[PDB]
Amino acid sequence: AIKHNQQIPNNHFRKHWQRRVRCHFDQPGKKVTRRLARRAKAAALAPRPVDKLRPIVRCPTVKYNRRTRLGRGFTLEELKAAGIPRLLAPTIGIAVDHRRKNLSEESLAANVQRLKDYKARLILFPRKSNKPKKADTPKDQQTAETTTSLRTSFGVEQPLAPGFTEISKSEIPAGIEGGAYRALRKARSDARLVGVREKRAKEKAEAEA
Amino acid sequence: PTRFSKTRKHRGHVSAGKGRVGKHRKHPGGRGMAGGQHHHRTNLDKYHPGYFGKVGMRHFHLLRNHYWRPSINIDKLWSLVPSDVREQYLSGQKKDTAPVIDLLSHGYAKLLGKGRLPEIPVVVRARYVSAEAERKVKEAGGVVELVA
RNA sequence: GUGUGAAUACAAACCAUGAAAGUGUGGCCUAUCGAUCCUUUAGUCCCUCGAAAUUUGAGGCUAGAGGUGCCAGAAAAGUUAC
RNA sequence: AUUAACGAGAUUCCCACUGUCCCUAUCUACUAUCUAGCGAAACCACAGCCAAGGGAACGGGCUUGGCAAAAUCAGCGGGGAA
RNA sequence: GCGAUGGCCAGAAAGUGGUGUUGACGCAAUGUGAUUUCUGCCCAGUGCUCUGAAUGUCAAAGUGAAGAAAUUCAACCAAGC
RNA sequence: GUCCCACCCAUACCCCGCCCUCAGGGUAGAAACGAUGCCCUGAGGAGUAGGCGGCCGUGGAGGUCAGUGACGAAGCCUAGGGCGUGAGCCCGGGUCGAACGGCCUCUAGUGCAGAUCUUGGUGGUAGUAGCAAAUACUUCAAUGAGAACUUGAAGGACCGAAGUGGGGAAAGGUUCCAUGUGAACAGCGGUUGGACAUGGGUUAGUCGAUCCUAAGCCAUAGGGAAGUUCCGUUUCAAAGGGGC
RNA sequence: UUAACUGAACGUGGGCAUUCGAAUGUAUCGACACUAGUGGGCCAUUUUUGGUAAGCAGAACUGGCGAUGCGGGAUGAACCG
RNA sequence: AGACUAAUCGAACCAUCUAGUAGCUGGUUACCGCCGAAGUUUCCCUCAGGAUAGCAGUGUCGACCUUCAGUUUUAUGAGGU
RNA sequence: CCGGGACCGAGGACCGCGCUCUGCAAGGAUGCUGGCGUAAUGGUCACCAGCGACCCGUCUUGAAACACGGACCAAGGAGUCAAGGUUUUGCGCGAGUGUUUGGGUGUAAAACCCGCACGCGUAAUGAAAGUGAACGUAGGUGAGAGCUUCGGCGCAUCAUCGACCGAUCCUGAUGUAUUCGGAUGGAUUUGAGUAGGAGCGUUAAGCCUUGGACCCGAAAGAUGGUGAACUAUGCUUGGAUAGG
RNA sequence: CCUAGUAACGGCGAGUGAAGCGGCAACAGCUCAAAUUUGAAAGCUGGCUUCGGCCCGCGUUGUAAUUUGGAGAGGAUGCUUUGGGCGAGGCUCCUUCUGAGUUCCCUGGAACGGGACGCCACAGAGGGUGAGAGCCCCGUAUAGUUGGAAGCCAAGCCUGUGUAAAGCUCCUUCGACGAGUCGAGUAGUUUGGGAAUGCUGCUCAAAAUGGGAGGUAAAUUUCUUCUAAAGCUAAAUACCGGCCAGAGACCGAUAGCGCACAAGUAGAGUGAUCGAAAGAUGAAAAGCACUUUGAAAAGAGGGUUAAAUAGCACGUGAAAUUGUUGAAAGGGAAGCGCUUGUGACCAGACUUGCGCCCGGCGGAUCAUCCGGUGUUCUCACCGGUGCACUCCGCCGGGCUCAGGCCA
Repeated sequence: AIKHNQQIPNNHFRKHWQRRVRCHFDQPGKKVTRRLARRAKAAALAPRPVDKLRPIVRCPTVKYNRRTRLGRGFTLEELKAAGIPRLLAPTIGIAVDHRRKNLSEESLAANVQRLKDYKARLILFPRKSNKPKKADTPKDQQTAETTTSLRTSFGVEQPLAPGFTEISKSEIPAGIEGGAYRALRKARSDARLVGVREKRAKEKAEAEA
Repeated sequence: PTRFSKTRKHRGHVSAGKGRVGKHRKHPGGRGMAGGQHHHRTNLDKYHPGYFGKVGMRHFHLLRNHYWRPSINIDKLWSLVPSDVREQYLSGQKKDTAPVIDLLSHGYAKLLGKGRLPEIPVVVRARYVSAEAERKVKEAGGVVELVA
């Protein structure tokens, strides 16, 4: 029953909503539990970091197309290029993505650089102390300052390419021959008429011959 | 705070300010938007003209990402370069360099043109551009490219 | 000072009549009629079917018709002396 | 449509009989009545004398008059629109 | 009304039941109300019942034609009316 | 019926005092002021439904009075006082026994005469209605504080064998017996009781149950149903019992 | 628009106040925002419709009761002050 | 006989949905101060009810703009009681 | 110009207007005297006396009503909370604003710090493909507080004529994938637009909607269970009823 | 969390209403069918055994190894990798132990109250003891300390070792991949899903670069992305039903759960079921000895206690309602408003203050100067001198002014 000028109401309170009301009165309490779990996890993994290396990835829509972010795992082709055994990779903390594939060559190049400088920064204790092997650490460059986050030490350096640059005058290029607004209009109309134009051309050639 | 509210000033007066003849019953008139076309038509026609009826075509499974292209005028274009570098250009001490502004990074897609512009050559990199915007940025001494 | 019915004075076109000035936007004036949704016809040669094309089909924009007489417009037979 | 027998079925008349009546009178038992013992309920704005007037057009209360003397027992069915 | 491969009736269904340890002098469904004397005319209306020569109407499936297809158009057509 | 003198009183008119509301002014080289204060001037005041402003009380929270109190806190009684127009606040006298207030902010399950309101308690009516079916009681003695309704003896009566007699099935569950007894119950009384307190009492080869089937109920073989479960009782089952 | 600088609207510049061109009042000027109650009315002088008439039914301008006490009509919501 | 089915029958009793809906009756708690109404227009299966306009309160803003007026005078129009 | 009587005495140094001018009846009362210094004046309560005074709450045009509820007392007792809107008041920042989904840390449900994204706002209009806001010192005219060198400049806002962007109807240049593109100029059309930004978060009040929704109130409807100890009908097994 | 009250559904009415992308919490990958070990069923339940094995049975209509699309099989080529046993030390659980006044005076039945003097504190949270106790008692704070059991994590050491098994780089060529299923028609239900999003019943019923999906029905020609009809697996998430623990601007005996108590008890119904009322003596029972009246219940004296104005009907004990005593009124109601009168009862105020003159008493000390300190820098304080017609306090007499009520 409207009485004055108001906005037409629509409040979806017509079922028995009172039977399903969730209140978050334990927001601080949960936080404490999560922190206790992290410390326990950190103590179990004594000298290793907590997280696992992720690759660099570009967002998948036309919007958000500009930014980059972390992925889920490295593709099988990326691992082979860096020279890493397929099965040893998960053990030493590098992840693996069963179902991603590389179409271009910049993401491929970016990720192999990531692996290469990681392997240079990786220590590797032997499986038994009394018998070291050839691929282990020689026990003398084995004491150094370590990291544990591996998200801050290996996060995206810059998601968005630098906003602006500077160039000397008389080096600025020239636009498209006729304008840059006529270029868009022409490129649009061409795709609108692709079907009709090709059909008309084809009929004339066959009919004449 | 309930200690100062008009219900505390009604104590002692029978009917609590709701009237003796019309007694504030439960739901006289119907619940919600009932009677829109029958007894509430006067309200729905003095206000909200356009409530009833159908218009336009429908569109199955709309994805809002296909239609993302925020705009920016041409008089706010100079506000995209930091303040210290900006004052050096407008004051006139460089004379030999031109800034290359990239709208896409700062979160814009189309460069409309509404205001004026100072006579300093720039270089704009946009996805879309308007006819009036192109003319003004060109007569200042610069050019606009298409980047996709 | 909402809608429907009806009416008045101009504007831009194309016409009728008269030698001409002029007159003519239905019946000399006061009554003779109809919303949303749906169906159907006329118009451009127009927009869309959202991976890309071509022809069928369907959906859109503007103007009429199918009707509500309880006529600002629900789809509707009785009895109770239990 | 008639119909013998049957009926705590409805209706009319006749003989015998009577307090149904003219027209009322008397007698007996058990209460009511008084005392010792026991001992409730319905109901209740405040309460409780009338006549006329006006008023929501039939007052216990208002206006104008009549009047008006403590505390109480057994009956009665006008009123308290009981 | 009914000769059991059946009539009347129960059940959500069933290798389920009642009439039925039954068979027309029987079972089931209705109306009038001892005996005596009788029980007239109306099949237009509403019902019930009977035979399919008649083609009038007519669903799904099936048949024929057009179209590149979705689809459209035609005959044929059981019971009931 | 007409005319003429004086006189009587409304919350109306005039003058004065006081309250509030509204409006207009003055007040810093500050010897100055809850400046939200003080001083000067003018007009006005009715009110249901309704709107707004200011103040007063209750239960809790933060701060502060270096607050009150077993030499008496809270509560309750009081034709004993003071303040405010008012909701209310403060004191005197009596009773009582362990906690409680003032000020500025925060907070709410925050103020009662009604709703044939809810729970609990108490009145008038009122020592009133009444304790009237089934024929009925009386004399002496004993116990006892106390006798119409306790016991003994003697009279007078009723039920009148389809009984107010003598025994049982269902149902009841210690009501049966003895000894003793304050209050409560026995719509009057009570030494009496089917009431109260303490103890005791029900013996089966022959009386019953246990055994057999009737109307009927339920397992098994099977088939339905999503399922709790419905049908099925000799049925489309390889179903037993006797001897040495 | 007219045969036409002939008109029509909007304008530049200048002139006319010595007295801004009837009375009275200005104890109340203009605009905006959000919202409560109400949407059964009744009475009276004058005008007046249906009805034999009514403490009947229905209208127009204004004034009252409802929402209001006080003095008078002995009493009485509407009458006089 | 609408009779009986545990003092209940023209559809038993018990718990839950369930605080079922009501344009309809009943109630709705301290004080003072200032302002102060309507029963009327249009629409609704509208007539015991709603929306809409009107009457009312509060908050302001623009000037103190000097404008206004339920009135009179003077000049000049319309009406069919 | 002379008498007679009644009610009142506000204010608190001078300042003023004046006159009959060693002073005054001129911007508000002083002087002399008597009795008593306590129940005397004054106050509270009970009663008699003169005048006045119908029972509260409610619906209603109209209530003291022969309209309804109310015997009495004590305690309980009714516009609340959440989400979403809107206008107004206070506050912070301001073309931006918003830490608390989360992380770091902690005297630990407190307090303090951190940033990528995201929401609202900064740009509209069409059904849509799409397009997308300056001729002028951001225009002209009439008013406008304020300022002013006195000539003038003129904020907010009101009225009016214009300019620009999107939609609709016409017009159709240079060009050319010869059928594509839509420049320029118009139109009693249309928009919740531009024309030197005003928003975001939070606090308090009024109002609106959905919710049990100010509190108490139906005759009905549905899901799942319990009853034939009364009564109805029937089956199995028993019993009972003078004398003429 | 945001997308989003959006696309969409809807007598297009009331109303209903998702998903992709983005930031964060938590992260973890894998096994079967389809192949001939065919130069050796290499596999497994049960029984007996001395621990080494044996026997029957299952099974060739297929039990182990090998392979699961990321691939893999088959070939070359050279490299690399793989077993056991100890184990300091650390982390969980229970249990031993922990600082300081009962000092002095007053009120009180009893100090835990008031006053004076002390002490501890990584401990001043809470409770008890005859009233508000840091130091009377239990506990409270911090890291060690007494003793014991079972597990985990783990620095680093001691030991074997091949043709058994595993990993990487290249390749001509091969490369098995789930059926009454997928799909279509039709019917019902449901969803925002619209010429039909999922599910189910009936009819028809496939293929090998095949098949599904690409949000508008159909034909023709391209493109993109995965590989169904077999299976397993922790963490971020829900919950106060079960066992325990810690807390609150919550309620305070008609409130808070129906139940603070012998409460799902007493009680009602044939039954399913319905379902209450009821907390507090005093610090300690010290719960009234004995005399006397009475048949007894009980009363009166006399006792305990700080109090019996706490006596098992017990803290405090209001109103409705009742009794006694005291005062007053009443000719068919009472109560109430304005104003006197009588009677009873009662709060205030006044009972002196200031000033001057004369006489007496007592005292240290008025003006002025010098030294020191502070401060608003010109106004004051302290120390000394100052010694009677100066100053101060009191008493006696006299005088002016003012001060209560009615006139």
